[PDB]
Formats: sequence, structure tokens, C-alpha cells
Amino acid sequence: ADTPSSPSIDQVEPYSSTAQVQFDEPEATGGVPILKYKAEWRAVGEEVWHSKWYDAKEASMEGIVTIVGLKPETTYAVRLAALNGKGLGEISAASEFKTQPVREPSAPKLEGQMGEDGNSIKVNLIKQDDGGSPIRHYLVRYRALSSEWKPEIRLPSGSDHVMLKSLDWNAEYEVYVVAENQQGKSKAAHFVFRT
Amino acid sequence: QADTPSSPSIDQVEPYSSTAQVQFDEPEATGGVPILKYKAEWRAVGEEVWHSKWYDAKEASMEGIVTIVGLKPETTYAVRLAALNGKGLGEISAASEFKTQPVREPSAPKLEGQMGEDGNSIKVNLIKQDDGGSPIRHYLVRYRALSSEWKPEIRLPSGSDHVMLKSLDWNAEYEVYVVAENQQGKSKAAHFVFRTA
Repeated sequence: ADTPSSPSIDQVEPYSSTAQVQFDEPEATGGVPILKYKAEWRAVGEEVWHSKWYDAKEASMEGIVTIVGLKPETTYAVRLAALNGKGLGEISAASEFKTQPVREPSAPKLEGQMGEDGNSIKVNLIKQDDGGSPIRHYLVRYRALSSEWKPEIRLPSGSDHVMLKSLDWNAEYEVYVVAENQQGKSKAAHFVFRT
Repeated sequence: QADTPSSPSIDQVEPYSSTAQVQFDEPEATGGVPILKYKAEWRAVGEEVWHSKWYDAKEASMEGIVTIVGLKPETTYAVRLAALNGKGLGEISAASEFKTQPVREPSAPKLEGQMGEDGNSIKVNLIKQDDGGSPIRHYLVRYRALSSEWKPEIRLPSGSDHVMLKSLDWNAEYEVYVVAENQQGKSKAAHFVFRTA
């Protein structure tokens, strides 16, 4: 039983302040299952590594790990390692990538939560890459699948959620949320649920 | 003083086994009043009757695509779109040819959660997505509270269309991954996060 060999980076898909890393697991687990992945990254030139741990089962199902806290139009070096019952294995070779220039924000992530009533719902906003400049506000569109769209809801950048009230009981609804900054509007995140 | 819309234009078609994603641009001229719906029409090579389906405009606009369903695997089709507004249906787009993929693993399932009134439970309805051209035999469900270890995989019996998560931790965030599996294999995982009260 030994620590895993090094995983290898397939490709990196960077945005403005974050990057998506696709990788292949180590060819030798070492005897015991891979528990976590550790990513190290820093701007080319810097001498201090930034790091983040990622759950292995999650990385396998998602198919990637996302690095955050980067700056626009900047060249970065990233590397990975795997942790098993024995410890951290060999670090991979570093892969270099350049983040996108300042642009429209990425789609935000939506997380449902029980609202004030059964015919209600709290849609939490899991903030995503803002594109390099502060998001100015969130645009929200929603409707019951059976009827017409409700007027658009505008939320300030500070908002951590959006509340949809007075909904029909046990009916299906769909929600779209757009994050907009100075550069433009992001793609729409869509969320479907049943009250 | 308004007029029906001009014709939409199909950029490209990304097909699967029994469905296809149609990427298109909205009509250049709306005509004067907001486009309300899009009408998609498709006909398999050889067949003579055009199948059709209405799609909500706003919905389609936000995703950039309309999804045609009920197609046969390994089959060549022709598809076209038209827009409807206050004045009526506009010009039909040119027809676009595409061929569905052969039978394979299912595409990631669609997840529709129904928050539990008890504040610590949830019903995840499995909305029908492309099955790859072969019936889904089992839905595999992996879930955990972001603060904890994964719970054992829950394999649902063929036929089931939902999974119920109860007795959940309070004030906790949960991630759920659902895999559709048929004769040819497992789909990539569909997922979503939710929070207990």
C-alpha cells in the first residue's frame, strides 16, 4: 500500500477569475482508494502556491474541479496531487493557462430551499465567476409551466437569494436567473421545481 | 401596423439517439410585437408527414435551443422553425438535415425537486430525458450533506420516477447526483444542490 502516482491534466478551460480543470486519475491508486484531490496554482512568476482540496467522488461525477480567485488576462500554472489512505501522492507536472479578459459574468448557481410556505421557495444564489468586474444585479424570470411568465424581478448584487411567493400548490415551475455586470449579461441559469 | 415575424435561422443541430437540440437565431424582424412561440417541424427521410411542436419563446431564447423529441435512432431528419407573434405565424426557416445517433447510454436525467414541508426532506422527481434508445433500467442516486461523508448509493427499481430524501440534517446544504443507466451503460451524472431549513 503506497500513495498514488501523479494524476495528469488533460485540458484547462479558464474564464475571467476561475478555471475548470479536466484531469485523469493516477495510473496507480497505490492500493487504497483516492479520497481527495489537491490543486495548487499561482500566477507565473509568483513563489507562493495557492491550494484547494476537492472531494474525489465529486470530481469524478462532475468531471472537473474548479479553481477560483484568479485575475483576468493573467497566466497561471496549475498542478494536482491525489490523497489516499496512505497520504498525498506525487504531484503532476504543471500546466499553464491564461484567464480570459474582463467580460460578462458566468451563469450563477441556484440552490433551492423551502420558503415561508408550501406554495413558496427560496432560491439561494451560489455566486460564480463575475467576469472580472462587479455584478450589478440579477435578473429573474419565472412562471408555472401551465401559465404565462411573471414580470421580471431585479435583485441587487448584494442579494444572496430570491424569494418566489404566492405560488400554485403542487404545481411545476421553472426559473431563470441572469447575472449582469458592466460588460454584459451572462447565460441564464435555469432551475425547475415542484411547489 | 405590425406584421408576422421573419424566419428564424438554424445555426446547428446536436442530436442524440431519440432527441435533438436545435440551435437557432431569433428572427431578424419581430414584426412589431413580441414573438410568443416557435413552431418546430421535422420529417424523417422518406416519411411524408411532418411532426410538429410548439415551444415557448422566452424559454427558448434563454437557452438558445428547442429540443425535439420522439426521434428514432440512426435516422436522418429534416427540421425547420417558424415564429408566432400577435399577427400570426411568420416565414418558415429553411429545412436543416441531421442524423440521430445510434442507440447508446442515456443522457443525464432532468431533476425536479419538491421541497418538503417538514423542512428537512425533499422529493426529487426524475423528469424524462433522452434514454439513448433503450429503456432506463436503473437510476442511481448519490447524495451527501456538503459537511459530511457520502451516504451509500441508492439504486432505484426500474419504473420509479422519483427518490425521497428524508430525516435530513437541519440548516445544511446537500448535493445530489443522479445517473441514468440502461443496457449500454451509465449516463453522465445530473445533479443539483438544495438546503434544508
